[PDB]
Amino acid sequence: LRKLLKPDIERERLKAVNSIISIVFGTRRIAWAHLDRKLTVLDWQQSDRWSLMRGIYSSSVYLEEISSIISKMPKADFYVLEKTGLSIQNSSLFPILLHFHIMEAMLYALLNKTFAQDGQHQVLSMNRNAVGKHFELMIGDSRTSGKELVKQFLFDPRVFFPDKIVHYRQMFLSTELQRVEELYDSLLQAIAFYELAVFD
Amino acid sequence: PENRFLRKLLKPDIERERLKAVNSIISIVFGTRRIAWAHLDRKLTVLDWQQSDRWSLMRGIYSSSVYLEEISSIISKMPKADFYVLEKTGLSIQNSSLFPILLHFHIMEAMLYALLNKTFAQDGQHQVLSMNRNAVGKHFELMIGDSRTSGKELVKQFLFDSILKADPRVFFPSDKIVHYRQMFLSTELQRVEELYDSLLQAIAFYELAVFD
Amino acid sequence: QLSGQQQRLLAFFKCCLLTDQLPLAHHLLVVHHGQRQKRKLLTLDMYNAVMLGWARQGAFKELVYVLFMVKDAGLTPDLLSYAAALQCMGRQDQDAGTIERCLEQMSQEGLKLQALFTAVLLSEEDRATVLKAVHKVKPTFSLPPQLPPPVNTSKLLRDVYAKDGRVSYPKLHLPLKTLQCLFEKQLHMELASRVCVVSVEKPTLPSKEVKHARKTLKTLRDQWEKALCRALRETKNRLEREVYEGRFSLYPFLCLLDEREVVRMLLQVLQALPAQGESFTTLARELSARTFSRHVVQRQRVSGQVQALQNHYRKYLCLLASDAEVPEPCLPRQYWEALGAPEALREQPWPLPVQMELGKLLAEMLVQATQMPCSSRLVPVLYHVYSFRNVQQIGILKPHPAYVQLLEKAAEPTLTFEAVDVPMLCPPLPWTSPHSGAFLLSPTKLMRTVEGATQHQELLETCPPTALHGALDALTQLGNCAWRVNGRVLDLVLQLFQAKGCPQLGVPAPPSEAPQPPEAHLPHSAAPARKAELRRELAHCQKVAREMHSLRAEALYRLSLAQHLRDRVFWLPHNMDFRGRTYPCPPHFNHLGSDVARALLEFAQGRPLGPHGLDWLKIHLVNLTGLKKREPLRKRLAFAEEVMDDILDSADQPLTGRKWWMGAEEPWQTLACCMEVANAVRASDPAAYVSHLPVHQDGSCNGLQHYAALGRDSVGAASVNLEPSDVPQDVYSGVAAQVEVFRRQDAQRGMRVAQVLEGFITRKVVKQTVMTVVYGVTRYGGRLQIEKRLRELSDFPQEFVWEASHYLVRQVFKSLQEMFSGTRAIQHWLTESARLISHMGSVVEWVTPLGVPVIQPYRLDSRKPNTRKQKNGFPPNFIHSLDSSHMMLTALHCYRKGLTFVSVHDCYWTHAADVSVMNQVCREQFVRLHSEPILQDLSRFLVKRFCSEPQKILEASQLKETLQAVPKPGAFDLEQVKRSTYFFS
DNA sequence: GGTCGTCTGGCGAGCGCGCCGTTACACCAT
RNA sequence: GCGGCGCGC
DNA sequence: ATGGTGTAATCGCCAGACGACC
Ligand SMILES: Nc1ncnc2c1ncn2[C@@H]1O[C@H](COP(=O)(O)CP(=O)(O)OP(=O)(O)O)[C@@H](O)[C@H]1O
Repeated sequence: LRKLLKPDIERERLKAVNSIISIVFGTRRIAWAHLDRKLTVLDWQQSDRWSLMRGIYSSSVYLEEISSIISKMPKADFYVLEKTGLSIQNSSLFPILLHFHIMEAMLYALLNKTFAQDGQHQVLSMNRNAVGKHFELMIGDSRTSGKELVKQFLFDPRVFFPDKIVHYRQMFLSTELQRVEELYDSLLQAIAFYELAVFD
Repeated sequence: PENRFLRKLLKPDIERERLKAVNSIISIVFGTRRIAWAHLDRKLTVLDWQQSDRWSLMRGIYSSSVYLEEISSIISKMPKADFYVLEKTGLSIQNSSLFPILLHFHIMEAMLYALLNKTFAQDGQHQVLSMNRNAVGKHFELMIGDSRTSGKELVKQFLFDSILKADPRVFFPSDKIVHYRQMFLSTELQRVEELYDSLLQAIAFYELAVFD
Repeated sequence: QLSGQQQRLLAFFKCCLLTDQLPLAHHLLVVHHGQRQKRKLLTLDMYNAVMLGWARQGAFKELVYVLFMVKDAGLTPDLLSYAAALQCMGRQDQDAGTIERCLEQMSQEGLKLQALFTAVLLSEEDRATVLKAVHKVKPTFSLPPQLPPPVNTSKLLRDVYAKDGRVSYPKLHLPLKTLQCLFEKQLHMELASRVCVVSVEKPTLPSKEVKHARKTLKTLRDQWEKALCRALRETKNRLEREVYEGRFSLYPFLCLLDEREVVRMLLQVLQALPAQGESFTTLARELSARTFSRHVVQRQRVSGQVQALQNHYRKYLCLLASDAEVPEPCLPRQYWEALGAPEALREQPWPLPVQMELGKLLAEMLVQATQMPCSSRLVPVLYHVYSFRNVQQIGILKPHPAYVQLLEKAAEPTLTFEAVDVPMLCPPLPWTSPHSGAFLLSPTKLMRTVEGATQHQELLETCPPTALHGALDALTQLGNCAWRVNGRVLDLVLQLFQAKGCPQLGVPAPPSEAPQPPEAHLPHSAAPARKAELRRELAHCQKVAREMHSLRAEALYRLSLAQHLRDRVFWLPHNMDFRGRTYPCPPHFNHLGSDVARALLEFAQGRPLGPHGLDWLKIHLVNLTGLKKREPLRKRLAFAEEVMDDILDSADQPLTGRKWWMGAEEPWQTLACCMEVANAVRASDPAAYVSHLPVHQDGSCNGLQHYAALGRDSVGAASVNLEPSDVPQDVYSGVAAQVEVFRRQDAQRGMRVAQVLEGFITRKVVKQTVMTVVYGVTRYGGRLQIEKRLRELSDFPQEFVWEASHYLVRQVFKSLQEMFSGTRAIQHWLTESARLISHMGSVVEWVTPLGVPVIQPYRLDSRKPNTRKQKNGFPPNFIHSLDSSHMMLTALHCYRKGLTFVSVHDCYWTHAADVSVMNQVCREQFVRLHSEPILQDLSRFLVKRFCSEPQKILEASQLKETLQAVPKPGAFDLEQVKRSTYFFS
């Protein structure tokens, strides 16, 4: 899967996976989702307190924020980060694009807790437009929102939300007018990863 | 006012009690093609001083897996120390043409803050700090105009002056001095700036913050 | 097979030969011969070099020692070794028995004495010494006689080199002694490479502060010179002590030049260094290139080539001189070769590591050897700064800001040029080889190439000798034209330049006149829009100020060179590009430039106007005005007659009158023409007036003209004026009319796109696209050309112009397909052939019909061809070879009639009396170039060249299917171009 | 590793000449 | 040799 | 005048590689 997954990975190790963390980051918020092999969502969360993108880049503050965010996350066998697809030629995208790489870089260094010994990659990145073409959210060259798709999924469904599903429904009804897309994109990215990579 | 000078010199806020009671540091200076580091004791002795020059980085794409592999390979050779000093460049986001370098400088540092700062999850205290290069150049009088100049002559004075003189800044051990002089003499046609900036930053940290 | 250190040692030994340091090279040779691990690097070339040096010196015992060392090594002696031995025997006379035994031993090895005498790089003196030795041994041996030079027997070039035809070759207007002293001036100017020219910027009054700054500069420069001398002396001493031990060093390379010359070159490089510095490697490369060039120039005065060149140039000047007559008139190159020929030699460059090491050593010497006071202990001037340049980190030599401050204060009024970027003060040497040529002492190249491109000059050196004689002679003839400065135009240009210049005419403005950002009263933090617009205004003002400063710098350089060349006669040598198009060697001041450069230049020789000179001057003036471009010549002349008052007023009062000449497209050339016409009309006899002004005849579009000629298209030729007509036919007006016809048909669909565009069809919209069809423009680029022109005009939509642009591109392309069909057939065939050749893995190569080989250099990063560039460049490059062939034929046939002919591509310039004759030569050679089958000869050459490989037989057949399908010719005869009045006009 | 149907990023008018400059801007300070 | 401009065909 | 300084936010076609088969 060279075109779908950016790091090279063996398919045999891809097939034998238990649960995956899917992480989506934006300028102001982080969201992630813990989803297992049986397509049942174990966790789905986003954080509001960010304290970054205030005009001063500082690696210590980034380290503190990513450490605090990672401390909440449960353990899994693979961490799927998004790929934004922006180009280095566009100057106006410079203040944002840098942020993504920084947030990507630490997320490779902080989450590969055993890379020093074994030398195996536990964190992967998958292309966004492939997910959009799979879910048919691509109108023209730009992906559309996924609020309708996640409302249809949660309300033989692809995702099997559990006892805890009432809390997820309360979160979904909680200020849905707010510009939150990372929470939807993490879940749909996890579903797309489980469909394209380990299935069929 | 002294704390203001240390805040201008050092990016992460570190209390004076831990800065005064250090024992050993590693100074690291990296560039597009090369990285260099130097390890110094409280009594200033260069236990090792090393260079890495062959990289797959800064060739086209910006893939973070290759960055992680290369940084892990470099860090594996590095010994342990109390503090890890890193160089801070004057590049800003305003200069768009220099953005491909700046991106690079923001990736490696992001890994060097992550991989080197072990036990940060438990302790919660910083162990990697960034030091401005202009302040070091002003301390060593290497600043002409707004451009910092090379310090090859100062390092040559440090290394090849075998006379005792009066109060030397740095001590080179007798066992490793021959290899140090060989490395200095080998890279004379091609100047390796990081190999000099690492030692200069180590001395500047041991004088401006420690032994203040 | 050659290692880097082996190249270092070979260059060391060659430099020791050049600097006459044989004992030192002998010491290094024996110390490397002592150790067994070092002898693997040693090569027979090194032994032959040391043998040749000892032979030139005259030491037989050391020569025998080197033979003993070669025998101990076990190598086989070479023929050049025996030639050096014979040279040593000749120089130091000995008994004939030993030399006879040496010849017998050489004969036992199977070597041939003829192979010793010829095909060896040894100089004429060495050959003479070897011949003396052989004559001492065997007087029966003699060299074969020298054959007479071959004559080119090409069909197109037969009339140029025919002895039976009557010839009247032109002659210069200057006597012999004047040409001799001009030769002396040029030799003394080229011996010292730098040339100092007084600036044309208005000077500043010298205050006391500027005089103090100049005195401090002089004292500092004296101390710097002495310090550089001491540093160079101690460096030479330590490097010699290094060579005494068994190690390689650069001591002979530092001994290559005199100490004073090296110090002067270093001081010049220090002076030329900008405020913000340049990369260390660039300075090293410039230092190495400059010291190599100075060695090449200064070696000849020691070796005595300067005196031989002086004598042979003095003998050769009789052909060009007015008061001297040769026994039989001939071409300048044939006269140069008929006399004694000074043997110019191709020079072998040093290896790149040696060049870089020498440059870095000299730059380090400059850095360490120069100190200044801060104004107080001494501090260095130059420092190493690691800074970001382009997208990469690099080291930079940066000077002290005090040095920059002292350079800015008390500004020097002088500028520095090289001896190769200034026009020649003497008539140029004839072009006799791809390497020998125009400049007296500086090395020359026939074809301009990028760095590292040696295929162009290697394919040019394997052709038959006669093939380039058509081109070289033309390149000589274009070099023999004598130029001068107009003078009256230069005064007005300098008057406008030194004051606030007029940018409408083409004179840049001073930085004081540059705009400034508006004053700000509102706080920046009050509104983001206010600070944003202030920042944008500042960033625009800085950019336009930088552009104005660059333009003023270019104008200052050009006008300073023109002022230097005032009241003196100069010659512009010419070379070629890789396709055969000719360009002048001096880049700044030449006739291939803007209005000012073309108006400053006049002919040194003058010719009487004659019966029809004034009419041609008037037609040239009307052509330069541009008011009558679609009118016949008679109406142009009538317009010239009815506007004579404006011409006289402009000539008498250029800047304090009605200023009519400013309304023309080319105002400076228009003013020159008005002055020239004013003097002629006011003369006693208009016919007897002597005119120096060049008259220009141009063609509409050589791309479509040559494509029509190749395809013999009946309807294309009418458009491109290849068929006789009373009124000139413009391609742009015709294509615009066809496009407007297509828009009327759109009424069927009634599209909004059509009806908004109905009024605004114009020649201006389609002119750029029709002139760029020749260069293989795509529909996207045609859109990017039409959309701009739509943007300036106030079209009805003013938005969704994207929809309007695509339809216009499609209709202009359909109209140009119906107007030009054979043209696009030939372009498609050429593109397909280029694609199929590039896919097989080779670059496209073709021979110009005058015999010049052309190879297309585009390649990827033993590299692979760039298929896209090779595919998209062949149809434009092929036409330019045809244009240069016709231009060279016109030059070579105008020279036989005593005509002063110069060419700025597509434009032929000559005296006003000699225009009509040139027009015949312009047309009669167009019919003779295209009478011969160009396309079928090209097809046969391409088949023979690119389909002779036994491998890939299927691909070979696929290539031959396309290559042997030339487009079918049409039905327009090519012999009626001779009656076309507007072919070239 | 060799090959075929495809698809997906990329370049979109040829030669040849030049100049100038390589974080920017208001403040500070003088 | 990489950016901003200008010129000629 | 000079000189140092403390700050950041809408085309549309072509040539070389990708996956399955060998
Ligand atoms: N053969 C050519 N190829 C490419 N560009 C050319 C060209 N001839 C001229 N140009 C460029 O096109 C510009 C405008 O051409 P013009 O100055 O209008 C002379 P023209 O092309 O013959 O139009 P005309 O027939 O109305 O005189 C020139 O200034 C020059 O930069």
